[PDB]
Amino acid sequence: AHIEKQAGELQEKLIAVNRVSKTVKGGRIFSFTALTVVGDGNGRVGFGYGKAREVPAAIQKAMEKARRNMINVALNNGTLQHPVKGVHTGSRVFMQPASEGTGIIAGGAMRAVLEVAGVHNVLAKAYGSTNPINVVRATIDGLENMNSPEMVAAKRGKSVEEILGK
Amino acid sequence: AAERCADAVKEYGIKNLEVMVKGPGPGRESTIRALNAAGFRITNITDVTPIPHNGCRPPKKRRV
Amino acid sequence: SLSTEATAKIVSEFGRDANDTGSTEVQVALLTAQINHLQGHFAEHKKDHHSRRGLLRMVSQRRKLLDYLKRKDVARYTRLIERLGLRR
Amino acid sequence: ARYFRRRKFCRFTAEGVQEIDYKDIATLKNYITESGKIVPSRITGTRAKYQRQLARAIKRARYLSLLPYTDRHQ
Amino acid sequence: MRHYEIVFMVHPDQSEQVPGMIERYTAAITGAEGKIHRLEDWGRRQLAYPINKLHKAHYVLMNVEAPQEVIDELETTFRFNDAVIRSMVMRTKHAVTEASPMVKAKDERRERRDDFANETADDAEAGDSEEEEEE
Amino acid sequence: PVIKVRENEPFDVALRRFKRSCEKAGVLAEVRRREFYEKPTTERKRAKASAVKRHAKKLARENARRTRLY
RNA sequence: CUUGAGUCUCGUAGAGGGGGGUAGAAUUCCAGGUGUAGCGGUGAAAUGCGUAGAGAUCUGGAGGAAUACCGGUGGCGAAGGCGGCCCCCUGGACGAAGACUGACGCUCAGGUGCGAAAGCGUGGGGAGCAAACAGGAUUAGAUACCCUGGUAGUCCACGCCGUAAACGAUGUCGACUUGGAGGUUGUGCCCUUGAGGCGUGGCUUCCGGAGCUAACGCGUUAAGUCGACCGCCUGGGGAGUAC
Repeated sequence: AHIEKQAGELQEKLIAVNRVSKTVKGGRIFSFTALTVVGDGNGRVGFGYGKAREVPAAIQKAMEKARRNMINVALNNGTLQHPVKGVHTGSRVFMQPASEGTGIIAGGAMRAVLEVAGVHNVLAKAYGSTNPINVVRATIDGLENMNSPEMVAAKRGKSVEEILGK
Repeated sequence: AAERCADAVKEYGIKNLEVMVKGPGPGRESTIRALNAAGFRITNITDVTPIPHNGCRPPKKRRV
Repeated sequence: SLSTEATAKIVSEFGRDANDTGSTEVQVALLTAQINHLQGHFAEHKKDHHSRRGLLRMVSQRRKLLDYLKRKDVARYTRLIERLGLRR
Repeated sequence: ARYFRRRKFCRFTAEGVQEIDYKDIATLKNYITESGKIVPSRITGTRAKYQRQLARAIKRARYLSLLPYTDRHQ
Repeated sequence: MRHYEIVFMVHPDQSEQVPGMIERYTAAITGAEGKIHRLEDWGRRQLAYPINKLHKAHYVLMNVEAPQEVIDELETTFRFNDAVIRSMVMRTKHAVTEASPMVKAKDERRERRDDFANETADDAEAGDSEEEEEE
Repeated sequence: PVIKVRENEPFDVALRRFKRSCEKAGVLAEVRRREFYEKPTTERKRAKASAVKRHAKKLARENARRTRLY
């Protein structure tokens, strides 16, 4: 959709579901809230928070917001070379380049989100707020500037980007 | 209050009045109107209200 | 603030003979001369603390400019310090 | 043509009259009502210096009975 | 030296006191190598509020330069003069000793704003018609 | 503070507005209260603050027009 | 060396500090003159005060703090801090021309120096206001709430440990980052013609980009990018006490 990556069949990564009410003015609210991530195995920014009266409509709204006005991210499947010191709203992450030979430990659903993110190997334990909504921001702000070179010319690589600005 | 004093002084044989005003309280004009209803010309409404050069501290009133 | 006619005698007598105000010796001698003027106010006015703050600026800075000359030439220094009667 | 420099009604729309002088009676009376008293600085759009110095000069002048200090002195 | 613009005003009936006092004050100034750069008497004027009684005073502008040590003693002097009702002395900053801001207001006074009476005749011998001993 | 200066042709009602210039404010305004020395510098001097809401109100008349609600 | 910083005389803006001098006006008071019954207080009220003549008012004297407005989004001080008006003594800050030295720098544990306010020892001084102390009133009671009397204080001078909500609730001082415009000032240039424009410093404030924040918010005077060096915090109650 629009600028979205070369995605193929849907990612249906449901991360969370909740239900919220004031109940102040006419009995409770019945509507539900959903948080969903839609990627492609090669690295995406797709993250969508949406809501509707019952769960099936809540997820399908949330999944649209997971997929529209999302830029391509160019990592090579499971290797990434140039992360970011990831911060989102006090939930802070700090990945650095690393072998995939070493494995991944990560708790809850999270080793599963990270393996579809392509970022499992560079990953290191979260700090700051450990709230379900913001703990997963590893693949968004932590990739916001990146490269993943396969080229023998890795040591000319920043040179190559200047002479295009010339 | 003005119509009460203004009645009593006919016996002193006063026949004309002029007025001096001294304060911010109510009766700004209404006090004047009652001397003028006593049958006097009240052409000179001379505010002489003393503005001290910032005088003596007024009472605190309530303790909050 | 110091008198026009003292400032010109001080310049005549201190630093080199160029009658400049900038070198380290003439700058101690000018600072001293205001410090002394201000001590004239502090013959009275013993509760005038907000101006004493000012004294310690001029004093501290002279302390610094004395360290600087003594890090440099010792002839100028041993002369100057004895020549304004500073310290004991 | 150049260097005419402060003829009239230029730099400022309202002329600054005095700073700190009070020996002329007329310069103070430039900002003084018929009640015998200063007009506030918000209303006239006077520049703060000429006003700040006039605050001393006007009090000085009033104390020398060049002005009424008080409504009782009208 | 530094310039101090002293203005003082005098009770009409007491003006007769001042022609002996003023010439000692001028000798005390010049005795300190200061100067009288104008000495303008303005004539009688109406006070807004009385000071030591009467709504009228006679205003005298000395226009001194005197050293800083001396003016603190002269200022105390002019305020505690009884013939003087009140006095004010202004700063060295932004001062004229030429070209008087009251030159017109002075003349207007002698022409037009006195009483023209016996009680203001008393002022005029202490006024511009000034008499003083020679230094 | 009816003010001494007489309104042209004498009448029973004093024209209090056209006379007054700077009377009551600060001196006879903080009535039956404890008089402070430095407090007025922050308590009373609120002229700039009160001017902003009046600039905002006069802006929004034109903005109801630009949104087209009027 | 100047690219950091320092200094000479000159101008400029301001409530920075210490000690002197000075005026009128209401409460308050006294005296005489005039004159009769409430005055005061409040939500409504009563205590107080008063016929020895109150309250207010005319004339004149008395006395002590204070000095409103001008006072403004102003300006100043080291932070809190500074406001009657003047002088003596003097700081610190803002510009500008001639001229000099040339890292003499930065920060700062310990350190000396310094109080918003009241507390405070004696002398001076007291008009009003006021904790206490009395008495009124409030009410399921009422020390809180609300009223009347009324003292130390407040006011000066010197003296005693500098407390705090001691402010940017924002460390010090320095470098850099699209800006416009308000308030207002040094000074070059303007039919100076619109508290105006432009050149260049000055403090001061609204508005918002890059960036940063949980959020408000900050934004060229940062809460940004940073710089060196320092102070300080590490769950609550119990404790700013114990030692």
